[PDB]
Amino acid sequence: AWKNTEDEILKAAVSKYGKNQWARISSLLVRKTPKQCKARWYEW
Amino acid sequence: RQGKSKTILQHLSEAWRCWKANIPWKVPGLPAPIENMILRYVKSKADWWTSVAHFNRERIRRGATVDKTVAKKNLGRLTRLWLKAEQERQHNYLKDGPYVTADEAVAIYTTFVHWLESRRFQPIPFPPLSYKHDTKLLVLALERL
Amino acid sequence: RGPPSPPPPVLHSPPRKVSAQEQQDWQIPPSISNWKNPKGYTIPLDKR
Amino acid sequence: XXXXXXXXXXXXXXXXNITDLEELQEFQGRKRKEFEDAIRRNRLAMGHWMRYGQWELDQKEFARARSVFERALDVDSTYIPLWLKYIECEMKNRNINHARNLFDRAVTQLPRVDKLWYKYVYMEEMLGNITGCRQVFERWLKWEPDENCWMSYIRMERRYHENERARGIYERFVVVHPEVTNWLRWARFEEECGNAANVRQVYLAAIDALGQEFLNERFFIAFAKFEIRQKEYERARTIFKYAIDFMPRSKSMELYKEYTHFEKQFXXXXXXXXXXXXXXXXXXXXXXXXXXXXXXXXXXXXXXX
RNA sequence: AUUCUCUCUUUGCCUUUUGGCUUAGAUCAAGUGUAGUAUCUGUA
RNA sequence: UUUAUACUAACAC
Repeated sequence: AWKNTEDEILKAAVSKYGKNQWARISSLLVRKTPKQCKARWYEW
Repeated sequence: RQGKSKTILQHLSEAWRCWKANIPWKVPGLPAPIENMILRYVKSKADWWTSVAHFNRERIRRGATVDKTVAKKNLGRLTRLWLKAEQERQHNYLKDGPYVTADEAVAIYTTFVHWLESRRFQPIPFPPLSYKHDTKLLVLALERL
Repeated sequence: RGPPSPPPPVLHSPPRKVSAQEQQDWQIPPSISNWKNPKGYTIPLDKR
Repeated sequence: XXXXXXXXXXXXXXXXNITDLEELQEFQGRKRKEFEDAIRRNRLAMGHWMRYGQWELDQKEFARARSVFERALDVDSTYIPLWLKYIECEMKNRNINHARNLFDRAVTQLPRVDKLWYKYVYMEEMLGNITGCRQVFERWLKWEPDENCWMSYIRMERRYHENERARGIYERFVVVHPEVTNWLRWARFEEECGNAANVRQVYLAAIDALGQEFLNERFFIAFAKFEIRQKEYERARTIFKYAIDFMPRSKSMELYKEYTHFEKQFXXXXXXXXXXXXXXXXXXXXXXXXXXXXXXXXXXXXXXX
């Protein structure tokens, strides 16, 4: 799906941690998985 | 001012990390002196770290070692050391261009055509929408998964 | 342990002139990681 | 809603004594424990040291304070910011004699710490006696530092009188640092002294020590300007005439224009043509038409004269 | 004319970045239900 | 009396 709410936390997440970590971010996104969370980043 | 003494290090490390990953490590304006400091004292590390993945893959080949730790670590250190050099084999294939050379590929293709020609070979079509065998085929696929 | 024998005269050669361009040419940008960024310290994505 | 996901965290986090004589010593004791621990954690780390002393003076003064700076100075001798901090805290309670020893220690212990040297005398002026300042200022000149060591030594001699010592101090500075600016700095003092005879022999002394290779073109005009002060026509001409001969192509043009400036003051427009014609030929001419254009200039200058 | 304080404009200085090192040191969000206690919200 | 959170958890399947 990927709505706005998701992406605007993700952008805040990468600024926080770094693009290297991905499973720290997918915890805070709940329904997203570190493969999608990373994948959807390098696309968009 | 000595506000760099400690500061220089957090590059060094990041440099080292950068190497292991294979990502490049350009850095905005820092002294070309201290760029080298750190390109040099990385290069050292990257020996005594490669060296060892040699020396422990030949205390395992043999038998000596045990406990995952070592057979776990010096499986990592390889997996990097090998990805490093499957990266170069790609980059230095687009830069150095196809190794086949058209004339060679022309022969290989054409000779292949004559073989399929000799057989009276029929090419495999795209699955029909009314195909008796597909249901059978799918189950097999899953059973394998 | 006790305190050392009091120090001696330093007697350096005379301090060389530095200039403001030289002290800027040794400017060291604080490096920032791809991975190890502990604590908080948020950094915008245009500084990466 | 990207920038608002960060700023909303800050505002949310933003919203979220003593009696008796006996009970103060408990409070005062526990702060001593605090400080002593931070020293054990970090042998060196002067922030924790400096602090510790300051804190003791306000409470008590003397031993605890005057030990701790001494104790911390053993860990790093050559930290200037500890040196000073330790000095200031004495004079805030006014014991100068105490400090004047401590000031000497540093001076000796490190001679190329200018910050100590200036600060050594500055205290002296507030303190009083001026004879102390000189003996201090003299033994800084045995290390023979720099102009700004000397000139601060002379501006003691000018603020107060006794202007014969100042002149001899000026002489010493010439011997150690022999360069042109120094020599002309000497003449400054004879200007306020008002001894026109005494000026000339100093200017003469400059020509003795330097020699041909050492003197500037600037030196001779610094001479000339003094002749405009006295308005002597006999000195002026013969200085310029003599001075022009040592510089030629190196520093010519600048000197000629100053010679004419004098002739503007004082039939007698012969050098007006010679200064213009020399400057016309002096104009560089790379090429054929550039040199031929200059040939039209100097030929007209030769024709008229 | 000097010194001190306040206000504005332009410019300088930093603390190492939260101690270091490894196989990114390592793995992946089905828990729910009841009982008791504490806090908060509403009913001249 | 209802709702949420934590503590009870030195619980149970």
